[PDB]
Amino acid sequence: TDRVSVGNLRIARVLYDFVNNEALPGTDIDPDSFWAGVDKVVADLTPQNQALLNARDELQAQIDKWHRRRIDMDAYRQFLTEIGYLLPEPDDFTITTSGVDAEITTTAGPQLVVPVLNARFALNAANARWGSLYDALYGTDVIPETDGAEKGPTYNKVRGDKVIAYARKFLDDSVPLSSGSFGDATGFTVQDGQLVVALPDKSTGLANPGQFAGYTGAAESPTSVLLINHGLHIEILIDPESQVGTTDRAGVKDVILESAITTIMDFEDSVAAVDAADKVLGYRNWLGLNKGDLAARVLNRDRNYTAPGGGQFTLPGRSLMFVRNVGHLMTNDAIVDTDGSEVFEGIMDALFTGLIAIHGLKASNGPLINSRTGSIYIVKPKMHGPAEVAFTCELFSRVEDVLGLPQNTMKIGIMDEERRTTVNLKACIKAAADRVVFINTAFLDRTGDEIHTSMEAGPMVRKGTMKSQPWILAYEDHNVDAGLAAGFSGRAQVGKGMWTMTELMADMVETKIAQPRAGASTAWVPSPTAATLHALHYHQVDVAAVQQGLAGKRRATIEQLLTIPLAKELAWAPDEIREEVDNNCQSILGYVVRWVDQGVGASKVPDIHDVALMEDRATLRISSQLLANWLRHGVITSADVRASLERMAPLVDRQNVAYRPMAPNFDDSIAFLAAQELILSGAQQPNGYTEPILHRRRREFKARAA
Ligand SMILES: [Mg+2]
Repeated sequence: TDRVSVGNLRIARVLYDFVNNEALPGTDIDPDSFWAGVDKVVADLTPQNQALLNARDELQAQIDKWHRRRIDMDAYRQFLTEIGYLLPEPDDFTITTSGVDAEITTTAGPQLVVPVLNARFALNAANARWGSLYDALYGTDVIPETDGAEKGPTYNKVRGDKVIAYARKFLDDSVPLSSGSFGDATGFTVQDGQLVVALPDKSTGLANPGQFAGYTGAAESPTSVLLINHGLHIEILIDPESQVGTTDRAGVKDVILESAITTIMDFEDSVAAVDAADKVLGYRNWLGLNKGDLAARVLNRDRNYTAPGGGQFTLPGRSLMFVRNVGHLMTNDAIVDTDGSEVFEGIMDALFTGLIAIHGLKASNGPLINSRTGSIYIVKPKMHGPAEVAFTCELFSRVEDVLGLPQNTMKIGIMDEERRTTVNLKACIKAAADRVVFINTAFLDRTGDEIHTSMEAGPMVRKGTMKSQPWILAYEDHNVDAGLAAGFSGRAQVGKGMWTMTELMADMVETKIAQPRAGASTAWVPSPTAATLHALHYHQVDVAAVQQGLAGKRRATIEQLLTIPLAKELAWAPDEIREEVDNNCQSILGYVVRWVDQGVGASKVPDIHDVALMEDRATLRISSQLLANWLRHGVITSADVRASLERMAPLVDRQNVAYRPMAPNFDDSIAFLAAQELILSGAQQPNGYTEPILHRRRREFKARAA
């Protein structure tokens, strides 16, 4: 086969050629020595990688036999202390993570997550640190299409004015005047290096004049006004010549907000990458972002302003980018050993995306720049416990050697999405104490893990109910305490999950405020538009101060984290039960087809209620596991799931385009088969992970196109 041989490794040609002719030029790193690091690191670190995975299965099997007899909560706690699932909590400590960008240490705002494989969205996500508030309010349902405000083909003046009014109220709410509002405003000036606003009768200044930050144009009549609030910036574009500002009282054309302050470029649950050719598309895009020459169009440059002091300064016009690698589980045949075994895709992701990130700290090569303090930011998903965190640090050290970068350059975003990590979260941070820039609650995976771990105990509650169970409410608060009790304020981000309802922007703006009220300096949005709307929340809420007043407090006991979410012993009705089955089969079929048939890892799949859900691979983990739990405890038969899948499939076909229908040949469509395997084999998948079945089935389709 077409694999370059280097030591004990057979490296697929497209990978070797890409690492050699694209990623290595500009790193000051010698090719034969790089590849030697790859061989050496893989040889030394593979065993421990393997041992950790075996360790998970040990615990998961021990926990199964326990639930097959034993309904106590204090012997269950003691039992997990025996098997080394629950480890002692260390003495309180402070993190020591140096060389971190201001976007992570102090600034608090929304955080975008994007499939790196999609060169188009990754482009937008990087340019989404700035976004029109007008566009955002106008397009979505934030301003109700209620009274002549309906979106049409031509511009709606009724809807446009309502948008303006809304932005007017936000300006009053964030950067208040000394007397009056921005609604009565008529013009802007910066006299004496101070912002003064014209009113119809008088002229007021800024009640808090420090919130004035700059401007562009003439000082006595600018082309723009720059404001700050809660770290985030605000731009009032002044142009009475544009078709908005002509009918506008102050000439305001638009309001621009600092939206996606950071973006996570994603190699894991939002992308489909099952072979060596796939990983290179991802790497080639990640490369583009780091040189700053990726195009479809280009990436944005810095934004120049004029200080109130008189000088001229600059602001980053791109979102500080993370990259998220895959977890420890999977292996990818982008590299095989001499015996043919697939090499761990985690280790490859650390090496390659690590290597590629070198361009991010430098201008030609490539013209544009990412980090300013010299840091690489890797999100690690799906870790189970302190030792799996330690291993990843050691890997970063080993990878750092190979690339010849100072130790602790590769910072680590820790993700709380596995039950064993949650209950040992202080230990985990401690293992990453010199690297960690990020913790985060990922309910979707966390719920996936929660179901599978206690799946021998009994029938589990519906997935709609899971978001308000005491384990998850504990979990959320528990995550913030540990980060804050570790010194996270002014040092690292404390973050929370993602808004999936991509078109319910009204609900989001109404609901998502709870997360920075819970003291989190970052929360996950699906779109550049959702980032802009979600910026509003950080202006309204002083997250720095919320963080402060939570300090020291212990809101979540270990008794409340092990509260398993069973149901109250046969308390449903056949109509409900089949509603849950049909609904879970809906979110599974809808997602798998795009994933298997087209290799798409994240898409708005209309649910059973026609609600556009931005579903990624984690949502597949909840639905499949839940159904598997209801299978295992006799809530439904195997014929139900089958009758349901057959029932829900042609409706999925009706929600979809060079597209390949599942119905009516359910046994000839690889998508359908993959679907019901995730359910029927679901209880047997490790920690409920969907990847194995998802990958073989995607490769078995690539292959079916000879
Ligand atoms: Mg997850």
